[PDB]
Amino acid sequence: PRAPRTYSKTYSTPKRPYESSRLDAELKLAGEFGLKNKKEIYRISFQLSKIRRAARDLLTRDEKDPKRLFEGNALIRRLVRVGVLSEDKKKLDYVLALKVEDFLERRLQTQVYKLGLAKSVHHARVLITQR
Amino acid sequence: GISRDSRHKRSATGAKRAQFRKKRKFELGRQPANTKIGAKRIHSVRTRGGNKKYRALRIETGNFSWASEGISKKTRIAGVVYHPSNNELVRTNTLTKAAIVQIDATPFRQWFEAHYGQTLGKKSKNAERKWAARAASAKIESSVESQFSAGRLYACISSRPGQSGRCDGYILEGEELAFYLRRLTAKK
Amino acid sequence: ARGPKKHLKRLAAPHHWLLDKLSGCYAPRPSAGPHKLRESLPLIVFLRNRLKYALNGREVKAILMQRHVKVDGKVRTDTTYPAGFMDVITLDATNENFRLVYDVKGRFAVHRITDEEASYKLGKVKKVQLGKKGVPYVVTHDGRTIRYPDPNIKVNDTVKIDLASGKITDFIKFDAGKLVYVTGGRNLGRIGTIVHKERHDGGFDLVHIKDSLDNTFVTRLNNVFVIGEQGKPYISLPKGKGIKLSIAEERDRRRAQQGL
Amino acid sequence: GFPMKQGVLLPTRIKLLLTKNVSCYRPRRDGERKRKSVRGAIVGPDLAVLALVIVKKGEQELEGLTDTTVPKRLGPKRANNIRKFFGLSKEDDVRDFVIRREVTKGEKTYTKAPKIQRLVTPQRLQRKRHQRALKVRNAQAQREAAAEYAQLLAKRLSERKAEKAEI
Amino acid sequence: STELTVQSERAFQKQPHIFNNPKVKTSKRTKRWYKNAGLGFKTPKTAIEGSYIDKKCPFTGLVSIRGKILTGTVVSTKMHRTIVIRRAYLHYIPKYNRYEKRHKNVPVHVSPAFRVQVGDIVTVGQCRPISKTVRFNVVKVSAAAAKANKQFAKF
RNA sequence: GCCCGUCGCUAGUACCGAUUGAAUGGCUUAGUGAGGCCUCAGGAUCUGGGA
RNA sequence: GGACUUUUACUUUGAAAAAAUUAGAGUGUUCAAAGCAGGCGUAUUGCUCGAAUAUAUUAGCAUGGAAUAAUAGAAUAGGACG
RNA sequence: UAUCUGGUUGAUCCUGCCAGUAGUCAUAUGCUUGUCUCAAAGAUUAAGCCAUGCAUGUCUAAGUAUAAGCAAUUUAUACAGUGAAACUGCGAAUGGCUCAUUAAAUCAGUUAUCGUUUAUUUGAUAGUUCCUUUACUACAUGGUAUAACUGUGGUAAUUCUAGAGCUAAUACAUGCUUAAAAUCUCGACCCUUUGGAAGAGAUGUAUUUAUUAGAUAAAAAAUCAAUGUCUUCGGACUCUUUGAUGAUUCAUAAUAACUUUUCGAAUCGCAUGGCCUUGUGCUGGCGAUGGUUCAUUCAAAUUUCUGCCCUAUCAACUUUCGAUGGUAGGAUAGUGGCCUACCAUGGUUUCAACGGGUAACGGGGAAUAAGGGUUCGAUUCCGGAGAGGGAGCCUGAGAAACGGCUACCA
Ligand SMILES: [Mg+2]
Ligand SMILES: [Mg+2]
Ligand SMILES: [Mg+2]
Ligand SMILES: [Mg+2]
Ligand SMILES: [Mg+2]
Ligand SMILES: [Mg+2]
Ligand SMILES: [Mg+2]
Ligand SMILES: [Mg+2]
Ligand SMILES: [Mg+2]
Ligand SMILES: [Mg+2]
Ligand SMILES: [Mg+2]
Ligand SMILES: [Mg+2]
Ligand SMILES: [Mg+2]
Ligand SMILES: [Mg+2]
Ligand SMILES: [Mg+2]
Ligand SMILES: [Mg+2]
Ligand SMILES: [Mg+2]
Ligand SMILES: [Mg+2]
Ligand SMILES: [Mg+2]
Ligand SMILES: [Mg+2]
Ligand SMILES: [Mg+2]
Ligand SMILES: [Mg+2]
Ligand SMILES: [Mg+2]
Ligand SMILES: [Mg+2]
Ligand SMILES: [Mg+2]
Ligand SMILES: [Mg+2]
Ligand SMILES: [Mg+2]
Ligand SMILES: [Mg+2]
Ligand SMILES: [Mg+2]
Ligand SMILES: [Mg+2]
Ligand SMILES: [Mg+2]
Ligand SMILES: [Mg+2]
Ligand SMILES: [Mg+2]
Ligand SMILES: [Mg+2]
Repeated sequence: PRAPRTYSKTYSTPKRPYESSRLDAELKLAGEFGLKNKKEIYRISFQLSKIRRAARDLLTRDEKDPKRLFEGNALIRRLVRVGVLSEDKKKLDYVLALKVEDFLERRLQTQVYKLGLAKSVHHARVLITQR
Repeated sequence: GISRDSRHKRSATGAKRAQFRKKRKFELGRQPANTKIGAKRIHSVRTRGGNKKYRALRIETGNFSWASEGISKKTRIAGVVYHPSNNELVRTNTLTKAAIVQIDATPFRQWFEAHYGQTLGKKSKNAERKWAARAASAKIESSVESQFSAGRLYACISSRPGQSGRCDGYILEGEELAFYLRRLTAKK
Repeated sequence: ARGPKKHLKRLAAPHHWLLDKLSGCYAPRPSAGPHKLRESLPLIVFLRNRLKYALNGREVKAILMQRHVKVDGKVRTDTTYPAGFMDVITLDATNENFRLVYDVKGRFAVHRITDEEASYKLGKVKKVQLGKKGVPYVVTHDGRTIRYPDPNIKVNDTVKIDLASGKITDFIKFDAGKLVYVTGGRNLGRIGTIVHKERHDGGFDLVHIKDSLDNTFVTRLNNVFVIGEQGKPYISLPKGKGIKLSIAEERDRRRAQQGL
Repeated sequence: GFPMKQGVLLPTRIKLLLTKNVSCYRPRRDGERKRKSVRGAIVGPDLAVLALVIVKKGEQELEGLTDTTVPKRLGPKRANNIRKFFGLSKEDDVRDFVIRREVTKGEKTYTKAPKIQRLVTPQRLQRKRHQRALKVRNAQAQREAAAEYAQLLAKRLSERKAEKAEI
Repeated sequence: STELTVQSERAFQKQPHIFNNPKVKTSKRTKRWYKNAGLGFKTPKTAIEGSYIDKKCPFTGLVSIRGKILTGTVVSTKMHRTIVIRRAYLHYIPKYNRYEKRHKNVPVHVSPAFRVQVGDIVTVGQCRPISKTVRFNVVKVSAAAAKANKQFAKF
């Protein structure tokens, strides 16, 4: 009789299971940012997918419409925050662009590597997980 | 119990309805008081939420009002002579609302001749003066005055005996009296 | 189903209480009282969830039993006693007084008021009948029976009340252009004047309302509670004076006060 | 072991339906009736025990019966019941005739008496005085507010004839 | 249906507590009561002018009209003092984004102040349960007879 | 080349079918009818007509 | 306040509207699923932002429109205003 | 988040299905399994059956204590601390659980009570109780009969209890009381008028009946029967009093009576003070528990409009033994064919009635992501139903109750 503990899943899985091109394209991503799962790519492309969905929907509404202006601007400022969206491209017609690697590039494992600290992206993984 | 629900009973289409839930008490009913004449005997039934109804079974007196004379007396109830719902009530002299009864007239006579100094049918100071004031007002009514010879008057029970413990009513008069008389004899 | 329900499941509880989803299963069920269940703010909620004064529910009974807290002037000892719009909450210790009055988001506000203002309250007369012995009476939205009111007093007028004694010291008629507090619907807590009422015989008169931003909005009559002249309110209004800003407007104001 | 029950007649058993205020049944719950066996009131060889009560004594003493005499347990507690278990006329004062039961605390002999109820006392008269007071006081109160209202009305009529004479 | 007789029952028909003192010689034989139902519905003159009793009359009897006000089209005038109307209405069916003709019959009382007949359009008013099925009472006839009078012999 | 039906073998499904066949569940005629409730009586006893 | 009003569909805007769920704002639960928190100092006797918004369609209510599509009107004049 | 691929041919283009493919708050099962957090879980089949334990009891200064109970001290020789048992009160109608029944039912959104009952909480609310009304009625306060208990017992056996003997009340059952005033009916007298009068009764609330007031749609006259206030004795009446609703015979009040007569404090805790004619007089502080009526709050019951899955290998259905409507009653808390009596012949239907099926509780919602849809919801919240199956009922404000009782069936 106690409130539902709500939850959500945070990935989607490839429609076509054996697409040789997608398969390679995914591996290199892993190999680059030191992932262990295809899911770590899956998870992100899911995050991406909704954002596009949000943005797509917004764009249909009237320019200078309240919701569009409200929630659109919110979405933009939040993407900016983490550094996925660049400052110039600050108007959501571009959040509509926006590939996965942008997201990828901003993980703590990736940043810990980018400047000093790590040297190789895997050493980056191990250091983090190790306090 | 008797259950005054609608969920027995066919739908207007005439369909048969399933049983859904059992009898609740709040849709209950109870049995008729079938109140009779003579000797006080009243039982209280405990109705919803505290609250009594008084179920009269047997009664001999009631309080009866002579509307046009704007007074009411206690009289014996001589008893039931006509009933529009069911004649068994009449033959068994049963008291229910709407029943036509016979009452007594002696209290309604004593009042009248004391208030009018006229006597129905066939020397104080104030009283004389009072009586003289009234009259031109004592001119009663053919078909009510004639009932007093018989010493019995026609009255219509207006209360609910199996509910209130009372068997009260008004004397019959004018138009309505004409009605029940016609029925009484054109049935005799 | 057999009788009065004596519990209140959390989630079934009214939102404007702002009870958290987890950490229990039930919310407090507002005792029988002067205000309706679905429009009340129990003592337990107020002494704990709003004022942060007690942590335990148990501790709220401990505060209360000492006859600390007193509502509209009387002591009041029930944990779940139904406090309501316009009532007055006093703390003998801490010398604090409160009025229960609405936000704009529709919630009950924590709103400190003077020692003076706490002497009296306002009541929407909800009906006016002729009582027994021919003594006329008014009855206000918090179930007060006040015998012998002004003839000119009729239903929907609001009324000033001595608390200290039960009496009426004034009344304001429901007339085009009188300060209004909205108590229901998604215009709850908004405040503003009155333009004109739609009649509609046999159901729900409409009250066309306009505030001090030249904004407009409607509610059912029933949901309208007079409280003064434009400008002059007979009580002190909560910060923001019930004007309702757009989500944009509100966002801007909050990210306007930004520099520490 | 089933019990006799006055006024069944019958010298056999039966199973009745019993209620509150009745022999051979103590209800566990309000409005509870239980259906229980009962032995009839006519004596028969099947009885384990007959219950007898001496009415008038015989010609010689019965061992542990006429020769020994166990006292009452408790004495009068309500004011007037004391006044009658002594015959007193409400002037004698009842505080004195209340019964006193000695008792030992090893080397302390203590003494206890009831608590007379329905005792007329000053404390009670202070309350009978107050109730009476409050009715009258209120009654007069309720009249003034009434009269004060008639005023509000009667000099509202003196404004409807100051209205109807201005315009 | 009422028609004629009026004093035609086992019981004497009268309006409750409407007393005509025989002593006071009157020129109207029967004092008769009536109200204004409200919601701007004219109490027709046949209610006041009449002498029928009918306790279910919304003008001469003991019923309040409150709740729905409904208008339908008369379909049955077979039962004494109550009629049955058809309430037509089109029902919207999303998947196909179109509608279908539906209807309901609604039984309703009808005071002998009105003289209604099949085809007439009638405005009816919600009231307390009056019988097993009836929950409405007829309060204005919108119709007439549907041009009947212009249906006579040859020119 | 393809190919049709009877006839023959294995195995499976469903059909018809004496048994006026069987089973479970829902209503229900007629007969019988517990129990509490209402009511006409009753009166162990126990009091001032009542219980 | 009196005196009376041909019927409807459609569409508009609005009220009445439970929460959780859904969509979605704010907040760095170490991340996150969540949660409705939290945040500032004089961190020695306190200061303070919150706890949005949206959807909620059929039916009933309330309001604006008068295209589209029905309905009723005056021909044995028992017509219309006075 | 708008994608398809494999298989008929010698090969070809189609039709078309089978197969693949992806998800599932979608169950099982297999193998495998380290860490943080989160956390569903005997629904499906059998609303089949159930050992044993537990799940409803409850005390404030403030209803009842002579425990032959504990503690002693601290003023307490009626009682006074503390407190088992027991009475009394209140609660056990909430909760929790399940999805068997249920297809116009439930349920939802929307209505209605001018159609009702409502413990409680909150706020209002009571000068009237007696008696033919001077040799007076307990009010300084009226009656017993019971638990616990003591003691005698019965049965193999249970939350079985019998005979005897005590004693309490806010249990049971009784029963007094208060200002002034006005209005009514009677009316001894005296005296003829225009007529007037001592003094006598009656008038709390509640009940039941009958009657009347409760105006208003803008203004005026005459007359009959009673009969008000003021006379400048031909006569005048001058100001004349009105609540709510869309709507009432509404709220409220007035008359004549009615009632195995409802309520109107025989209760309890703290403090103990004023006040003079020194009566232990007369007064008096705070607040408990009550109490009738009205309001309010928690409710309840019915109720308007519209919306339900498959089915015609269900087309007519409904009135036996109520089916649809009228009159009267009875019954109910109250509307109503709810039930009865009289009377009538109606009510529903191809715009699918009525019947059947449902591996059917309804809803908020869940899953699937172009859109339109399709499928699912026993199951954390809301409503409803049930407690092995039926019916019945006691108590009570509230149950047709099942961790209540009664009967039948298993
Ligand atoms: Mg509570
Ligand atoms: Mg209304
Ligand atoms: Mg006492
Ligand atoms: Mg007929
Ligand atoms: Mg009977
Ligand atoms: Mg809309
Ligand atoms: Mg929300
Ligand atoms: Mg092949
Ligand atoms: Mg091939
Ligand atoms: Mg070849
Ligand atoms: Mg497939
Ligand atoms: Mg389960
Ligand atoms: Mg099971
Ligand atoms: Mg002691
Ligand atoms: Mg329950
Ligand atoms: Mg006795
Ligand atoms: Mg009592
Ligand atoms: Mg008049
Ligand atoms: Mg008026
Ligand atoms: Mg009345
Ligand atoms: Mg003293
Ligand atoms: Mg078939
Ligand atoms: Mg009938
Ligand atoms: Mg027939
Ligand atoms: Mg079909
Ligand atoms: Mg099922
Ligand atoms: Mg389903
Ligand atoms: Mg469900
Ligand atoms: Mg199931
Ligand atoms: Mg049940
Ligand atoms: Mg079972
Ligand atoms: Mg059966
Ligand atoms: Mg049961
Ligand atoms: Mg239970």
